[PDB]
Amino acid sequence: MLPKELLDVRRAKGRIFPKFADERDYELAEKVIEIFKKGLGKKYGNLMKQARKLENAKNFKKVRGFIRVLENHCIEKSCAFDVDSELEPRKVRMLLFEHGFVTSKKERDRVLEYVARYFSTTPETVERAMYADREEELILTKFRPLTPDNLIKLYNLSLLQTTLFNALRLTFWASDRHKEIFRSIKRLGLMYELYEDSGRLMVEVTGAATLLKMTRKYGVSFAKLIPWILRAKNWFIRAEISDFDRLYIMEIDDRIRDLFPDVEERLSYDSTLEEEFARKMQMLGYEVEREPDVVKAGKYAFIPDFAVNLGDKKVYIEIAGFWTDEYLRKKAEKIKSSSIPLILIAREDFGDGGANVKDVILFSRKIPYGEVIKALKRYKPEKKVEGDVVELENFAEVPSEYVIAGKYAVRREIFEEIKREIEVSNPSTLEDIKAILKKYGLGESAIRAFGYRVRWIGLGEAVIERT
Amino acid sequence: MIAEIYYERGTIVVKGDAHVPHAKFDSRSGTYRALAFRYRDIIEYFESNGIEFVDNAADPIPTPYFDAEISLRDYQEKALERWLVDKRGCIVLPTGSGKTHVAMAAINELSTPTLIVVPTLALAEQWKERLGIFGEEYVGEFSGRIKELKPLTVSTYDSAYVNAEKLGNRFMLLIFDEVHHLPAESYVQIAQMSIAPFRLGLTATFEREDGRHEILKEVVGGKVFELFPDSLAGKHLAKYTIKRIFVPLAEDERVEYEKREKVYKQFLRARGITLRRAEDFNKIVMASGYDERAYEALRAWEEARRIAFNSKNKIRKLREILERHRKDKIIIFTRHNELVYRISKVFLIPAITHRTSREEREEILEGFRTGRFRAIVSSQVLDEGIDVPDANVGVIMSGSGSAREYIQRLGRILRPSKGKKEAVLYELISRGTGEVNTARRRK
Ligand SMILES: [Cl-]
Ligand SMILES: [Cl-]
Repeated sequence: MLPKELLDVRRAKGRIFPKFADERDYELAEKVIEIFKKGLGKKYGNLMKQARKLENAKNFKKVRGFIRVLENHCIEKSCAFDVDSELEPRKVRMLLFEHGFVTSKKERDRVLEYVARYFSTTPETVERAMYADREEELILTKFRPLTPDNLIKLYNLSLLQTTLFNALRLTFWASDRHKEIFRSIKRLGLMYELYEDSGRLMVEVTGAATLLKMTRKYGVSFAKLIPWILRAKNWFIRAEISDFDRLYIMEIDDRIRDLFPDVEERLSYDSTLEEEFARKMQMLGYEVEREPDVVKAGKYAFIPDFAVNLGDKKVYIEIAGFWTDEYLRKKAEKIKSSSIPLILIAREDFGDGGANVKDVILFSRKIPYGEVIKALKRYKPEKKVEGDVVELENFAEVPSEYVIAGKYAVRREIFEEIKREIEVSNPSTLEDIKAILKKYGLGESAIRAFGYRVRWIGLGEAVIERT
Repeated sequence: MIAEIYYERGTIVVKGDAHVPHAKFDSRSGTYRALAFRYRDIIEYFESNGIEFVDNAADPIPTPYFDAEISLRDYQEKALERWLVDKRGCIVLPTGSGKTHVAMAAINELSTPTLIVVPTLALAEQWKERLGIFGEEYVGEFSGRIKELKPLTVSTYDSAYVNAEKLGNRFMLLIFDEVHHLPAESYVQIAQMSIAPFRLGLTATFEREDGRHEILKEVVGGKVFELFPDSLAGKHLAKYTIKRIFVPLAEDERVEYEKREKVYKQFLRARGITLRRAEDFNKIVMASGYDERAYEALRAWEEARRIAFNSKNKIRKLREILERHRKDKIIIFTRHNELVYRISKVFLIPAITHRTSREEREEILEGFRTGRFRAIVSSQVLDEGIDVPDANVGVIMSGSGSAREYIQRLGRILRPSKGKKEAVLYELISRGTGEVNTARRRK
């Protein structure tokens, strides 16, 4: 949220620690809030200007970071503005832009006088109205008060999460709130790998943030995970950030919980990227029983998203969004090693196209609910070791269905030889095809495949006898 | 009582400082001297460690400001960028007009006295014909046939070698065509004896030829970009060229810039730091902290960069480009929102910033998709998320490689116009104010 240029960090030998703000900084934060409070009716750019005159050599990194964060909050959440014009700026500018583009003062005046005539006004009023709904030209009407502790805590949260936006990968641990933090990971859909290592009963989680493709898209959802993390009672976070020749490492702790705002579960204005788990659990509900609300893991830890109920065992499925070739190969070798079902379906139209997986891969498109359904229908429940069904197969147990047939199966080559022998020998009788076929593997109910149907052409029907 | 360097017979002799690098004391002379090609390292020493000095070594041939708009292919532009990092090093290219063009663009950009050096007098005539684009007034040849000292002089290794002394201190840019000829013990004296800070070698060979590629890095610099014909014959040639325009600062703008320029530059060399990229000054001033005048430095630098990007001249140059393309579709791109809105106000072009709503964003792009708006100015459209409608012409106000990849992305969406062969991606680069040199009336 806070720009990487205006980043106030201490540069250590091999570490990096964000110089957070605290109650030592109350007095300032109050001063920058007061001129927004006292400057209602003032052009929002002029308040921005005043707030930045409070800038000097010692405070500039944070008095600027304050103005930025308050600005965002005021704009996005806690303020209401008036446009200082009688004209709607979108209307003015679209009529202007619809009259071509101008490359001279003369034709520029022509279109202005043309638009001014339309809006029953002067050209200067049209030139003012054009971008009058720009933040800095807006008139501040309602600023709701912020307590300077609030602003400081926000500054620390954005300053924390903008450092993390620039990092390559980060690993943390949380005491409480595993499930909803997990659910936040999945809807955000960043590539993960959870490990029960360097600890006991402690799930350690890792995730990358500095990618080659779509680096900002998931760079901006990566920092959207951190308030859920900071929402537990205890957490130990370390990250690996680098843009130099070498890397720096930071580590923040739950003892800094007093520096960041309290944020209960927001959970608003979305389907939570669970399009399939919410609508196509119903498409799969017609075929088998399913449970989108799943929590599972094996010897190592993998986050499922859906579950397929088979009687012998269940099939886990994961529907994460983000992916990369090098980043998928690690998560993929684990699913086969532990022999866990772990059905995986990615977005082949959103990420970059590299080399699809040899054994287990799923592609996606505009409507890919089938492209992965082709590989997924092959749940393959314990299909690696299969015995011979030629004989045995509970023969002692029950021969109730053991009346089908008697002996071995024919070979395609031999089958092709008998077919070739049958196409040319010219049979027309049952007693004529029976002898040609009895020479090699006799059997009556064995003209199943030769295209012949035996037919009693006489008067009446075919009799039977007891054996 | 002041340090001074002067030029003599292919060497620089320095008087007034003894820590000057690569200098060696000639007991016969009583003064320190080094090979003339140590010019940079010596000039760098005096300005990094703040020793004021006189320069009686350099006597450049007066050279204008070249604003030829040399059209480059994408990978040729890529080649130019990688060279300009050091402005000293070597390139290999598949074709030979590609080599020249890159050399042609670099000469255009640097606008200093330039000496091309080729093996044969046939090539010498081909270079100097190609260099006609900058005006034959400024092209010349210095070989056996004729000896004339123009801003763009072409010569052969053979005649340059015989004349390494008289040619040492008179050009700022040094171009070697088929550069692998240079490592002969005679031809290296050409390089070793000219003060020319900027050095470009053009070739197509490999890095395993008798181990003499070792002496190149010392005297011209090592490879910065490689592309052999086989990597060209496997990919389709993109349908657009990337021309570079050089826009001077106006006089008053150059007045104020040099002010703020002096304060930040004086503070940085007072520190004596070597900044890799100017963006690291946004961050070096924060992490180091513990400094009162570093704010005043940042404030001047920030003030300086702002004077440079809002150049009144760059919008006038954009005005000229727009008249030139009244019939085509155009996407202008900078990274500065104030400039995006300024371009929009001046030329009545739809703007798309990150503060633009998804409604008006999609309106603009659909109206650019149809014929409703012939142009867009924007700082977002080159993002990986949204797909831009096709266009015939791109402009990059920024010109710089802060975000180099944008030049690639802006090319991706360009397509030739009905009636023309290929598209164009201008890029506007802020260079000088005037007053480069004299009229070459000496001798
Ligand atoms: Cl000597
Ligand atoms: Cl002189």
